[PDB]
Amino acid sequence: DFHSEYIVSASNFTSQLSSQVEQFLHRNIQEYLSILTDPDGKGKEKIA
Amino acid sequence: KAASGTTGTYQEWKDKAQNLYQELLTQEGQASFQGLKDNVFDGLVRVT
Amino acid sequence: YLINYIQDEINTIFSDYIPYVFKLLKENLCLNLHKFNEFIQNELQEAS
Repeated sequence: DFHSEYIVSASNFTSQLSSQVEQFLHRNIQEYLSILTDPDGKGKEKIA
Repeated sequence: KAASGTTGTYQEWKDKAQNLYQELLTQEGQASFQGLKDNVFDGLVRVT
Repeated sequence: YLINYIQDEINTIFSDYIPYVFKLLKENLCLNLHKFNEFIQNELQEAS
């Protein structure tokens, strides 16, 4: 009984915590797209 | 005077930076090199 | 041609295949945990 009780919680927390990696990967994908995009403009305002 | 001159020069050179960004995008697209290959192949045929 | 092809392939793979691999890992983890629970239940029954 203790083993089953531990297994259910372990699986639930594994599934829940493991899903956070995908969100961080999506943020990294956004950063990758941003770098693929060329910057422009805002530098002049900052230097002024 | 020094600050004014520096800002002027930076703003002047900001444009060519964006032109180079466009050229870099074209290069990543690999659309400006095949012509050089064709030219060198033609020269090779002529020399041969 | 193949340079641009591989560039596009990597750009697609980073944003598409990586989350799927993470999901595969998560699913395998949960499945193995549940199978572990089943096997330990059987072994404990036999021991009892």
